Amino acid sequence: PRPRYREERTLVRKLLPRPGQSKQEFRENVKKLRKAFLQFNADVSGVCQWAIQFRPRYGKPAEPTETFWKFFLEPETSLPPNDSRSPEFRRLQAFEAAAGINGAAALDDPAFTNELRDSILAVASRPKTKEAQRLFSRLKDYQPAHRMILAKVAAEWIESRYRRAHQNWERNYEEWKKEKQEWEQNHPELTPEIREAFNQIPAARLLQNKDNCQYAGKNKHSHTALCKQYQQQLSHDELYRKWRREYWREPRKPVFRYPSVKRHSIAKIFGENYFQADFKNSVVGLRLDSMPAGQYLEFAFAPWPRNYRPQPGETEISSVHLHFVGTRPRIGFRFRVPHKRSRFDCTQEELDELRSRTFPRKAQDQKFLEAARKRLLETFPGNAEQELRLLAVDLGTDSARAAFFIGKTFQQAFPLKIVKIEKLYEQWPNQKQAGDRRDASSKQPRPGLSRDHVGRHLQKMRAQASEIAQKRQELTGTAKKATLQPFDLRGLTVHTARMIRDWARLNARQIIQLAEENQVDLIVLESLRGFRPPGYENLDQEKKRRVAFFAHGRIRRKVTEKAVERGMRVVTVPYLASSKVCAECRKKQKDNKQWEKNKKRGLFKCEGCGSQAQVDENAARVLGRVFWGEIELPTAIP
RNA sequence: GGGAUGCUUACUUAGUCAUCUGGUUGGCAAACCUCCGCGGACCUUCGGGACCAAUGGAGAGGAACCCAGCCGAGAAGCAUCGAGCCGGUAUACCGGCUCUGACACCAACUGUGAUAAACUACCGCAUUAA
RNA sequence: UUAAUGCGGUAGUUUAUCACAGUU
Ligand SMILES: [Zn+2]
Repeated sequence: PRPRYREERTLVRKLLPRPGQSKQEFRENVKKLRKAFLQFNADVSGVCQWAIQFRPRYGKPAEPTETFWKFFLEPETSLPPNDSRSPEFRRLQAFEAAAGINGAAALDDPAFTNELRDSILAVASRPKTKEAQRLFSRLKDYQPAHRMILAKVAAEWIESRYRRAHQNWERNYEEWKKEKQEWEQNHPELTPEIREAFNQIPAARLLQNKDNCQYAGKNKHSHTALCKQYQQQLSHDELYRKWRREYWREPRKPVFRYPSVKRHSIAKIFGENYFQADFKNSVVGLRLDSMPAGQYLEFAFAPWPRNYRPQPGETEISSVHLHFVGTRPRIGFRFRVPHKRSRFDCTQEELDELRSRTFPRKAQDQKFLEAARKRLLETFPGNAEQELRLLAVDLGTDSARAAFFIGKTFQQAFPLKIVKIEKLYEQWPNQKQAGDRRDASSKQPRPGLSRDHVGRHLQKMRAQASEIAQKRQELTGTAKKATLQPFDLRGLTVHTARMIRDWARLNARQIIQLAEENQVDLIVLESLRGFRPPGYENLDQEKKRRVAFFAHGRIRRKVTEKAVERGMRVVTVPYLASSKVCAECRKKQKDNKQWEKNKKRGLFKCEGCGSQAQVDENAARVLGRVFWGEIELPTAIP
């Protein structure tokens, strides 16, 4: 439903000092950005301080100021579709009129309804937070264009974080009310009122509570507070079994959070007449709001990528999205890009709705498959049973192949060059030996993005981070007051943070060109959690090193954006085995160990069918058959 | 890597990899930072939890942070020798072309809810000395 | 009660995990 699949794939680059301006004035120019950058973030933070009190109450009579909150956050549904200036323009005047920053008081607009006109007046007859009072006077010193940007981004901060969450909580609280009210009469066997008694007096807690204090030995040897409560309840497990599941706790009500430089400083939108771009000489016209006439300050940057698919000349920039990571002011060039039409009558958004709200629970996983499988069939122009080209991404460790399926027939499976060396290979050069459930040992740093290589940078930070933590406690710390701060190390972290993030891009890109020679209609994905990452085994007491994961969840979102761009379609199915299941037969191998030994070499052996293919072929051919009715989810969770 | 090499620098060395964020020295300016709060501000197990915050005050370490410097690395404005391709000239000369690793150049940022794992902090039990 | 640990629980500090939704 939402237009999530827009004209994105924005280009961003790092800010570079011009070779011939200065070495200190360049820092003075960044500090010129900094003094304003901190100001706007402080300005928007104070705006939402005075607006959060306009929220709906949901259990109290509707205040006359509630309907202004609805309009100011969601004007598009409350306004006629023929708005003259802008939907954000209407919220600006309403916000201005509600506050004291309206010098003309122009709330008498034809597009403003009666429910909105009186609400704005009722809002002004309320005291402010004494923080916006000095802010509102300060906001009067900006150009209306600045207040145009400032007000609209201030609302968007409140829109999704609070209002949608608060309204979702209303549905959640109604759902919890309906659940708890029915549960009072539907579970009267041992909890008509005793469920409240247990409240007066959590895997470990559940085991101890559902016991007669006999489990306290397990809690102590292998959580004794819950065992004592269970023992006191008897003076037991019969009532604890239902009291815990009652979900007596109040639903998490929306606690508003405020804009900050540390965690989320919004990319300031340098819209029309506020940005410039030059890539023949990579210098950007970065202008602050302080200049009234639009004095674009010239700062060098990294030129346009040579092998980036949409060239600079085919597209026009719309606004610079600049932020502040560390100290370097990175910018973002938002533009448009032409997508490609898909060979279906449906869209990915329809499939998203099915997984999100129609089939959210893990127990409702199988019903999703048949619902999703038949959803595509009528939308297929030709015959999906004979023409639906399919590749199944597996995302292996050393090798990865996508099985090519059209009409349930397997043609061939070929791998990707997803490994980082000075020259790209197909696998890491490891041929030492093979073993079993006896032992394992290997100590050699593979040069690239390997599991051993990513852990190498982690060890170096241990020397630095421990010294930082130790010395910080000596200069002023002189021991439970604090542990450490996020700013101790950023340089090596972002190098490693982008390192894995670029590794995901390597998988993201390689599959895209892998699926372009064959017009693959549908691609399926898995959902794996992980068992044990061997990267960290000795490091401890840090906040800078566990960024060397594989980012399985992020990879699904690169391909989602690229698929609609190239007219491709991707889908994610719940966690089946997909690796302990044979491609041909539905044997459901339960050894779980001899597969892993074969997985090291990239091949496998089947217990039931005897196929001697590769695991990549095995995983991909299964996932392809999961789309068909031949293979389904094991549904062996209970 | 397929050429090697040098001159020039308010350049980069904070896309990754290529044994590799190369190592190292200072910091007056300045930034960073540590304690604070004119104040709010949501929820609350009413104990507290989390965040914003003055065109705001300080103070300090150069452990970090950030500013700056040194060596080297790599990018280029240009130059030297050599080869490939090619023609006019004659068996040779002249001239142009590419001459320099791979990858990716952010679907990105962000919040909330869970999983296993990690140390700090504190308590207690089982096992070790008085 | 002082010293060498292990295992639980709790919070300080995480990260990814899975899921959803915004600026774009
Ligand atoms: Zn089988």
